[PDB]
Amino acid sequence: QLLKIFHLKTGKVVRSMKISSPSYILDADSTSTLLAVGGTDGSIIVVDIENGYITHSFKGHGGTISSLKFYGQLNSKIWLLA
Amino acid sequence: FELSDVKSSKSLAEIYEDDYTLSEELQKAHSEISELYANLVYKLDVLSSVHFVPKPAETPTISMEDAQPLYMSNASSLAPQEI
Amino acid sequence: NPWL
Amino acid sequence: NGTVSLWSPSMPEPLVKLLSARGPVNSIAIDRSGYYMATTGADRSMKIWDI
Amino acid sequence: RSKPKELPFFLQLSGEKVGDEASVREGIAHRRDQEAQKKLDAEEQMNKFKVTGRLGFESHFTKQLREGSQSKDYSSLLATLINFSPAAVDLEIRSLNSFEPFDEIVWFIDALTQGLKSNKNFELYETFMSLLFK
Amino acid sequence: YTVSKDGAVFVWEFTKRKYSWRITKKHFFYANQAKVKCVTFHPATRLLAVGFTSGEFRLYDLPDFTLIQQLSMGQNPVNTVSVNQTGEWLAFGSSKLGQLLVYEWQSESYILKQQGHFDSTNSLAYSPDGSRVVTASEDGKIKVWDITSGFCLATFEEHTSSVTAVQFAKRGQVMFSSSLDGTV
Amino acid sequence: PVESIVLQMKSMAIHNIINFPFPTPPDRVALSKAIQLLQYLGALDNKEMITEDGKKMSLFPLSPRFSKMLLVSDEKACLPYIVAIVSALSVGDPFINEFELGINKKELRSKFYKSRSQFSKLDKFSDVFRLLSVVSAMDYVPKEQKEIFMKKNFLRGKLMEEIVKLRKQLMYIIKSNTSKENIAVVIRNEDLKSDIPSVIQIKLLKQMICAGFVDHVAVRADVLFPDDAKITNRTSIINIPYIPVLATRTPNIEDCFVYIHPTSILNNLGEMPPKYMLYYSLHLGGNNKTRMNTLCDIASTPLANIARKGLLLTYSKPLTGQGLKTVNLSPTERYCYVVPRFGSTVDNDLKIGWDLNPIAVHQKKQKGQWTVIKFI
Amino acid sequence: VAPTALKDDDDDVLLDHESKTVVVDDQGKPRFTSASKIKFESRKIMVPPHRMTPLRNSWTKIYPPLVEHLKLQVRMNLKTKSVELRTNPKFTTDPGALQKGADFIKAFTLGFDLDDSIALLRLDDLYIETFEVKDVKTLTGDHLSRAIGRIAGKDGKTKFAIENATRTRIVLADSKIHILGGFTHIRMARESVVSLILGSPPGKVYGNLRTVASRLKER
Amino acid sequence: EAFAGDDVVAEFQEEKKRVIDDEDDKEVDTTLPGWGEWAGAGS
Amino acid sequence: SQVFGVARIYASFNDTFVHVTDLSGKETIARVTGGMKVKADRDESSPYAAMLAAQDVAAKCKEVGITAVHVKIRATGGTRTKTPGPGGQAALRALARSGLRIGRIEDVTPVPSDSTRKKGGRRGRRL
Ligand SMILES: [Mg+2]
Repeated sequence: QLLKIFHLKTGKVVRSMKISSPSYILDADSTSTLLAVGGTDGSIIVVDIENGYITHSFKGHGGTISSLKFYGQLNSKIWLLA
Repeated sequence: FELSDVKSSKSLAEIYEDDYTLSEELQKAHSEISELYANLVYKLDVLSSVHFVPKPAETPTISMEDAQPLYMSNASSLAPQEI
Repeated sequence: NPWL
Repeated sequence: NGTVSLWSPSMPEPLVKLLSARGPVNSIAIDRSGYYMATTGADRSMKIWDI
Repeated sequence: RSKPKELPFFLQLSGEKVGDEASVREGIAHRRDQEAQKKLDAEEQMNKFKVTGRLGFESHFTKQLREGSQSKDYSSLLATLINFSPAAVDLEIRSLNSFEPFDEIVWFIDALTQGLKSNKNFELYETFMSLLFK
Repeated sequence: YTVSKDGAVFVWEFTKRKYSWRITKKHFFYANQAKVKCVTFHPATRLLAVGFTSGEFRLYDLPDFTLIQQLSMGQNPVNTVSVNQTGEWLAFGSSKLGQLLVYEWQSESYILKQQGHFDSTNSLAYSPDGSRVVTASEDGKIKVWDITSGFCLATFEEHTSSVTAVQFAKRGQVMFSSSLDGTV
Repeated sequence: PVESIVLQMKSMAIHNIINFPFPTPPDRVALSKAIQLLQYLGALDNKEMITEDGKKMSLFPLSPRFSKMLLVSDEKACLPYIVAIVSALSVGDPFINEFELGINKKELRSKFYKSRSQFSKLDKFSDVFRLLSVVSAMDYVPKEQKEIFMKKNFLRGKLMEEIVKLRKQLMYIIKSNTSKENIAVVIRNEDLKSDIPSVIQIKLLKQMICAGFVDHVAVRADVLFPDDAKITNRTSIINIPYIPVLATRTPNIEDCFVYIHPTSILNNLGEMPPKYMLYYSLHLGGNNKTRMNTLCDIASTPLANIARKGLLLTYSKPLTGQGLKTVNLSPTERYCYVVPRFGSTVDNDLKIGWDLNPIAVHQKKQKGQWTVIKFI
Repeated sequence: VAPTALKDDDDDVLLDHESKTVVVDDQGKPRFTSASKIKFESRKIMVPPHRMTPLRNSWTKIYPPLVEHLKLQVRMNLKTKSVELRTNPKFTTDPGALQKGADFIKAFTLGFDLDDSIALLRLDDLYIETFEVKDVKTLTGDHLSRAIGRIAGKDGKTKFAIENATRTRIVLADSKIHILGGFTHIRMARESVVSLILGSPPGKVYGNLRTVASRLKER
Repeated sequence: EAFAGDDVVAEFQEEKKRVIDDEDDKEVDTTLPGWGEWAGAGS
Repeated sequence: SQVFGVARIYASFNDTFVHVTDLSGKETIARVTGGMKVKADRDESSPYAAMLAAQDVAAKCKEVGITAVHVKIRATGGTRTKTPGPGGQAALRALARSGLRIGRIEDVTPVPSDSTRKKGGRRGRRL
């Protein structure tokens, strides 16, 4: 239950954070700056990859998260997570 | 080796507790023997001595008497062949 | 206020 | 401590304790009847007791 | 040579001592605690003394070393060196500043070079230079 | 300041309850069984040096009662304690073994540290040049002395019984001793 | 600022500043003074290369003095107080003094002193906290009470409004540089609003102001030179001399002296003032004497902890004596008591430094120099 | 004055709501603010009637280690005659504390002394092995009684010899043997007990115990 | 001549109180925590 | 929001089975044995091997969706010993540490009202 971010250019683990429950679903947005982690507890965490902090912590789902999908465009204010 | 057939005063935790943390009793007698031998030697010495015989006699301790000079170093006490 |  | 304690061989603690001086008690005297007791401490004090 | 002569409730015991021989066969297997304690005794020593008396910045010896270099006359500094106790002499020589431009060390060498010229106190000046290299 | 054998130090001050001496503060040496044997005080530096019957001495600061240091000379009572005029040297002496110790508590160094023979000296031998003299005792220990200073450089305790004779070689670096224990 | 010019180049690894070919060069004296100031601020090391603190300061768009305050101010939730103080100093003084009012009518004079007293409760010796009192008190004055608050307390309304706006802009710059969410930070009025500082917080703030203005500290002339300037209890506070840290020692030391301003909180105090004072600037306008724009008072050990980071503080060799053993762990590590010297070195007899109280210190030998790590 | 008469403070303190908006950087990426920054359990152990009086007399020494070190919440239920333990989520920290406490109470229920049971709390690798005499050999009547006396020995000597030799503790509750200790140790204790049940005389068993006891110190 | 000493009356009064407390009747609380009600950190 | 399985632990003298299933028991989710987790036959019954098996099972439970389990521990029973051994106790502790809610613990050893002959013979067994 440790999310780890690895920077290919540096070849180093840049960030490591503790997640609440085991996660089997990951989604990265098209702009390559957000990561959503969907746990077996139904909780969702959205992480900023470059700066390495949690941005959103949604807890609304009942069952385990089975699918995640980011929607957004560069230079837009219409960012959504499904 | 002698095996104790009496109930252990130490509880099963204690027998493990002490494991976490040549014999003092053997050395305890050694001190007692030296005390007894020293006292006996004095008593016999006085009886068979022509002249007077005086009676023989935590915190860090000071050594009043030293086997070597203080300015001398233990390294300087070793021959080249020993090294 | 507290400061006053 | 200026006190007088009373003792018997069979008891491990004093039977009685009497404060009869503000300093050490130098002397104690008891009469034949055993009714009175006189003490003198090292503070220019003399006290007669009904024991 | 003159120095005088000197549990947790949850016991973290594992391995063969506690009867777990299976773990050993499968390859699963405090000085830093002492040094950390050695630190605490270091700070505990500092707190024990809290002397607040007003002391000068420069010691008596180092002031004359500075003055001797200015006036090029270490006679005053040499005199106080001869008067110092052996413990006092050793402490001062060790305490000479060792950072560039190395003014004090050069000053001390000039002081000792003057002493040898006088042909007096020859054995001590040679000894001082021996302690300098040490 | 008054000190007792039991190990209590009283601080007396002239103060009002009209004015009288009174014990304002009481300090205690919590020695397990050792009794105070000798005490000295240096008013200028407020140093209190106490030697106990157990053979250990303590250095204290008054009136705060701060234990500067605690050391042991041995198992015999500390008989006499003295302080220097400047207060920087402390002299202690134990009569039983004839020990004498001058202690520099400022630097924790030893100006003088000597122990004499417990028994009568049975034999003596000068170094060939006369710089040193070796003595032996009925105890069985040899001590090497320096003539100029008069202080013991080393003590040898290998011999079990009384050492009967000591002699140097003509070279002088080597010394021989004979003892009743049966060894040379 | 010329120190903004120097600091920017040093972050560019441009080593030769004094001889740099500017299209429009500043004065060499100004550049030299700028380099020394950035060394006192811990932005430049003893070899005049930029440090980690300097790299952060270069990112800020402010003057380096205030950039240094805001960096060391994110401790014990003291940052909102520092932002208010920096904003007040940036905009100006909102206090209309008795001389300006021409009241130096008697009833009005009483209300003026009552109006000042209510803002002086934070600290007896500090004027900078009196600025913090009005600026923070203003957050608790509703919109309809503004003008009444201004007239009742004899403040300048427009100047106070500009301070409040600057607090929000200023806090964004600090948060954006320090916070991990550099760009995303949004400031809210409740962040600016805060309660009275605790006594521990007050003491910490005095150190944070000292961080920016360490070179602007004076010592009371009596402490350094007893009997050169006569002092006695009858003397008024405005006549007590002070000596700046780096003042050049004149043949008559009277010239070097600086004096407290009459408007300062110190003037009405009555008892003897602090021995060390931290001042914002010196003003010769007004021919009576040179006067200080005082910020606060700094104690001995707190001052040394600040100058520790710069080059304005030097350390003696280990003290030895009764109960002063120099604990030594490694050949390059030791713990000892040292008497720090602040300002000019003893060998330097041009500038006027002084000796601070001795303090235990952990030192580690680097490059043959026993550099200090922390105070015990 | 006594009749014997002649004739600044330096300070010690030293300086050492999620927002509903997004910011776009020069790349067009979105920058958001940070988000706003042990479970309840139960176990029940029923106490047999012959252990009620020991439990009450040892209760003063039983609840402290469970409450203070294990941070559990303890209760004995008079109606059901059972000991109830609960994990308090606000206080309990160790996920293994409750099962550890349940094992500690169970050992006391089986007849082990309190101080021997505490080792279950103190250590982590102690277990209890249990078996019946009939599991080894079908003994009946006097043959069963003699086997029990053969395990115990005179004055309990044979039992203490096994306990001391193998670093274990043994509870011989009629035909029911419970052995408390480490896994390798309780298997050593079990072979000695099984030999006694099968009929090996106590003297011969005591000899083998010395051989293994010597080895245990060596390693 | 003057006499100065320790406070023996205060010392004596302490002993008298100590003797009175030791020989007096004692009320001992015999409650068993956790016996019939929940006991532990929470309540 | 709490899905329950049944963790069926079978602690034999020579092995330990950790077997998680649904409430009915007809449906297996994860079965791991101590013999799948050690390199030597001698260590298959060890408490070490039972702890590795239980942690291996607990991880698979969390993936499938099981967040709690009821425990039904058993020994061999029948003509043999009736009490689950140290290996079974080790697995139960490992499950408790694992983070799964433990619902209800029962001993379900097969206990004969009457038995056939045990394997030892008249003189006994288990030297
Ligand atoms: Mg077998």
